Amino acid sequence: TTALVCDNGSGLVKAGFAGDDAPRAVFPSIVGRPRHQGVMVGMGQKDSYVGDEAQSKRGILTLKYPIEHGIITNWDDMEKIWHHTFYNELRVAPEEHPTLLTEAPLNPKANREKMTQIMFETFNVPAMYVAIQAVLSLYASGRTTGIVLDSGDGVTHNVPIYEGYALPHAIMRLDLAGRDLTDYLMKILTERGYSFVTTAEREIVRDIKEKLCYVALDFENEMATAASSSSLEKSYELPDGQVITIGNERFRCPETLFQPSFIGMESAGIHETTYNSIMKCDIDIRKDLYANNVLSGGTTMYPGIADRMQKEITALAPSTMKIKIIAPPERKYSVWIGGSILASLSTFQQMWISKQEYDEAGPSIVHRKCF
Amino acid sequence: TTALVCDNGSGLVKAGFAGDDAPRAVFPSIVGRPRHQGVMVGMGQKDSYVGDEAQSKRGILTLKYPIEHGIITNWDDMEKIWHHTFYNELRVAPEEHPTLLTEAPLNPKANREKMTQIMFETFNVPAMYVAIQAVLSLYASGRTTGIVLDSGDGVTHNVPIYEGYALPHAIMRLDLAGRDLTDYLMKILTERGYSFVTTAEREIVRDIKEKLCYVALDFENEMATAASSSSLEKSYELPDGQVITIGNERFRCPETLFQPSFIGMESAGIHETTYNSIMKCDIDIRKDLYANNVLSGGTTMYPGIADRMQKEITALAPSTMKIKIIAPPERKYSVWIGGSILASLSTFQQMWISKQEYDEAGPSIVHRKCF
Amino acid sequence: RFGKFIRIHFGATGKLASADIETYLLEKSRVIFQLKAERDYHIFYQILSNKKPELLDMLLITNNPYDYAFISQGETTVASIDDAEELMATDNAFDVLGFTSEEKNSMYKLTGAIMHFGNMKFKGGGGGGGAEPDGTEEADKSAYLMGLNSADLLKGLCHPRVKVGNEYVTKGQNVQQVIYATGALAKAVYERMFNWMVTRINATLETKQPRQYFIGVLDIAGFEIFDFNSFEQLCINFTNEKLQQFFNHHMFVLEQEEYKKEGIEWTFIDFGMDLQACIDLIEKPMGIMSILEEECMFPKATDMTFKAKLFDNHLGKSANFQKPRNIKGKPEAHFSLIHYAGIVDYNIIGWLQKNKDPLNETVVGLYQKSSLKLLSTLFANYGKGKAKKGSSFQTVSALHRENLNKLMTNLRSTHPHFVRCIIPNETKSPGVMDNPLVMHQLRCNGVLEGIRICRKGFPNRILYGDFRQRYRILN
Ligand SMILES: Nc1ncnc2c1ncn2[C@@H]1O[C@H](COP(=O)(O)OP(=O)(O)O)[C@@H](O)[C@H]1O
Ligand SMILES: Nc1ncnc2c1ncn2[C@@H]1O[C@H](COP(=O)(O)OP(=O)(O)O)[C@@H](O)[C@H]1O
Ligand SMILES: [Mg+2]
Ligand SMILES: [Mg+2]
Repeated sequence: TTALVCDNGSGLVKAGFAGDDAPRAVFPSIVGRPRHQGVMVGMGQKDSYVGDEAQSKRGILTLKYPIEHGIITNWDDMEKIWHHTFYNELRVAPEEHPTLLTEAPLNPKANREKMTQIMFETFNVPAMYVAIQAVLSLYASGRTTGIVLDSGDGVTHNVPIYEGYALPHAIMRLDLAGRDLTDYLMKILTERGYSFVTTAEREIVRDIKEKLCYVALDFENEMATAASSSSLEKSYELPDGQVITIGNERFRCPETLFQPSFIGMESAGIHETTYNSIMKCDIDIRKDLYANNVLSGGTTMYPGIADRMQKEITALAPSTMKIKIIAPPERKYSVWIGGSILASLSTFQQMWISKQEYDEAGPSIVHRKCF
Repeated sequence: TTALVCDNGSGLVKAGFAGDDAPRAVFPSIVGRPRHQGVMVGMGQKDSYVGDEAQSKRGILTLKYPIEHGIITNWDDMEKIWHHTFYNELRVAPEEHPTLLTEAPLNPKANREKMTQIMFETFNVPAMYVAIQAVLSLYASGRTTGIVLDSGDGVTHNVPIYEGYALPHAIMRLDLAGRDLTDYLMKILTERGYSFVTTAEREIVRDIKEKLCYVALDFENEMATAASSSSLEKSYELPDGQVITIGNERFRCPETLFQPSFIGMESAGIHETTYNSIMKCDIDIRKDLYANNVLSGGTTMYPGIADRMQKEITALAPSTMKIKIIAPPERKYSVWIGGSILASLSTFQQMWISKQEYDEAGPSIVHRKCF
Repeated sequence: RFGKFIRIHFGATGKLASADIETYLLEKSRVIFQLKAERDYHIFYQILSNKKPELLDMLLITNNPYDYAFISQGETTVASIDDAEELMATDNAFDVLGFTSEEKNSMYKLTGAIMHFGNMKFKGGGGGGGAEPDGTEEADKSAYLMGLNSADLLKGLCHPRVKVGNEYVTKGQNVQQVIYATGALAKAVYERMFNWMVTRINATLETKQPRQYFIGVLDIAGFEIFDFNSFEQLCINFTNEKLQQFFNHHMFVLEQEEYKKEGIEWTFIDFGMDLQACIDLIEKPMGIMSILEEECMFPKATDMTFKAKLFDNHLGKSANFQKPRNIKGKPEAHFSLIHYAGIVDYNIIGWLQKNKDPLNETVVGLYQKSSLKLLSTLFANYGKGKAKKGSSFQTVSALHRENLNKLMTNLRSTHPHFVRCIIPNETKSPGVMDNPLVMHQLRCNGVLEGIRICRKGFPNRILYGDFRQRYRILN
């Protein structure tokens, strides 16, 4: 048989059969509802547009993400997402296919328990397993040590692993992610005279953020260059014309990662959190962790982010320690690749949670030692 | 049984059976009364001439229009019009034929309430329904999106529809219509030497407007050409002789639509109201509305109006959008065709307001979801 | 395909008088649309026979069937029957018939004209929505064939005229609408040709004897079943199901008559509604046929929307509509219905495009004005004020239903008798049998339904004399 590797994540569901090189179906994780009444009769509009279809009907729909920060807040919407993924994007019945799910560290136990219950009850999958989004990313990089920084759309976290032994006391989680960057970009774009309020145009602002924003190696020098010259301004074409030009805002949006105080958060920057995590571990493995930094998640796709992170960590770290940052081109899909690799392992076939086991011992099986 | 589609409109009542390709009966909505005494004894002239017959006796009657701008102002005259339509034109008993009626947007609720009360009580129609002009016009055009500009003899309104969903906050209405154009043509003909005052001559002026007026692509250039050249002058034959020649007055009457300031109206031209309505809607559907602009109504039948509208909108709209205007040859009867199509649908049979529902919920039942 | 019917009349003294022939339920979809592994009517293939070069050269017919569009879509040719001698025999039979050879030339040239409508092409206007023709050589030769004017025909196709109130106005047509109109015109002209041929044959066969009570003979297509059932198969199955329901009602009436004759009367429940439950899901409003008819009218209908509407309106709500089933890697299945012959699945794809039959009025008027015999076939086509049906509002499904009704209102007026023919084997070898073929024949013939209806009551009835002489030794 074959195993399904579903990665719910947040803002992007990617899924595909285990053993494939790349995920087969990737689409945004949104649920759209019509906010108008409809005058034409006989069309028979559906009451809920789910997945990529909602992206084509943004102008007559209100879009809601079922996942705020890793956790699921609207279970009906998530069930709709899962049903659409299983029956439309993949067109494969889950009755005879084990499933591998991924979630971030340090999440409420009720979330995992309810996910397992829904998957065993509604879809009746033969078996399922849950993994951390960081260990799979480490698998996908062909490594066995180092720290992994998984900066997704909902949550960011750092997980140090040495020789396959995780260190729970050094795992760090920060709620700043791509969604907050998009909100900040919407907020600061007002100073230039552009107003974005509707949820539909939040997607537009996300598109500008993806296409134009970049990370500055140095902040003050870039601010001075932008204030003096105008070579950094770039123009973007909106869906209805009226091209808009953005300058200094181009690199202010991604700086929030290193400067959380822009959005009011008291927590330290990404580099400082990584550095603190590095020293939170023992002293005999700090060199390898320094030399095996791993990045994953869409938010880490900004141009020039790797250089800035390396410079900051080198400034913080002792001079006599070599610092290297691994930034493969496929950061976004690294987690799914790692999950597919893990599912293809022969030794993993005994770690599945059988339906009979769940029925006998109840939903709390996942938390028990039969992880 | 079969459904009956009647369109009161304004200045022209058009009715027929559902499923037909064109209305069977089309005639002016005029009620005439004799203003003289009458000396011959025995002929027994009737006290009221209704419909097209009043045109034959136009010279001895005081023609009155029962409706000014969509709103009915003389209910007895409207009852006479409906009776003539049902009996002397279609020769059918409304006791066994559901009736579909057409009504313009943004009108007093008492209008619809009285219309339904008259239909249910006076004529005892088994069931009836009321629809909006814009939706029917879009139905007849074979489209599901776009902004439709319906300009009849009473009122000109723009309604944007996207994927069968209306945008009520973007619906625009303007009282400028064909009747105002005829009045302005009367006002502007007097400067040449021809005076038309009596209501009978209203029809002559309207016929001249229909037969000779046209829309100029450029106003200043055409005025300059007419100031020197005499190639724009055309002659018309009155019903008694003394042909009248008109020069620049032919293309100045329809300019009121784009230049309402001629007749003192504060609002802007139709070309500007359409653009404002488009910009009212959401940003994600503006391209489709631009590319699916629809025209309907008799007043939009002037030659060259489509090109002028396209030029104006292209000037207003961004240069990176393709502006396309759809002007089918049968603009005048588009609404009735749409009504016939709507009535011929099978799923529409459960949306009729049955007699029992009206009796139980009273005349107000019109304002429920059966809009 | 067509439902041939023959009424054999008799004289007053119970002697043979004369015969009458009628046709019903002729399928028009086969003319334009053909399945991949199936052919069209034998007429076109027979006409392309090379043994008569005079017709090919005087009709300017391309001898290559591949070039033409209507025929090349389906299977080009099979070794079914040698068309040469069959065509020769048909021509000889026509020659020995009552009418002359000019009429035969007329049918041949009209068939050739039907053949060339596929070469028409249209290009959307650069500055306008309306689409105008690009090539005209095919149009020119066709108009020459019918004796019409190419320019007038092109204007009519592009700009149909319609009467509104008391004045004529021109309507705009796009590429899709004009293509549908051309297809509808071809189908309608072919149907009228066939009807006129049937009437001529009936007139020739007619003799001057009085027409007293008649004996009907009805031949119809069976309950055909495929792994790729489509709209035509749906219509055939619906007609067969209606016929079976009639048979069930007749048998029930006979059973009640026998019961009242014998005084053994129980279980008065009629045996009709049980099968009529499926019928009510097809012809009645909100049925599959009505939903399809409405959907083809909607300007933006698509197959997915049609399937969604069917599922919303029938899954769980009806007792006969259910999900499809996938076996042995069947190519596709969208929905499955339960009939008297078992479970049958149909394919939605392609139904919407072929359901439309929008005729053009101005083209019919031009035909009536023609200088050829064609005007006779198109002689008539479309104080109380009854309302007719719009050209655009014309679908094949409705006509079928109407035809079936006008058949049932006639066949129900006579006492029916049933004859069943069963093929013993697929091969020509006598004696040998293929059990699955016999099972399929029995299932499609409704014999199982008869036995099931009989078993629920008391099918075994024996006289007291026989029962005594055979079973009295027991006690
Ligand atoms: N090249 C890029 N530039 C800027 N932002 C990006 C880029 N690629 C992805 N993103 C951001 O990453 C987010 C997607 O994160 P994702 O990896 O899907 O998280 P999860 O795995 O939790 O769904 C998007 O919201 C997007 O804004
Ligand atoms: N060919 C034409 N050119 C200019 N104006 C026309 C033409 N035909 C009709 N009209 C105008 O259109 C008006 C009729 O509008 P109509 O379609 O009846 O509106 P409604 O549908 O509200 O009744 C007439 O008053 C006439 O002045
Ligand atoms: Mg993620
Ligand atoms: Mg109107």
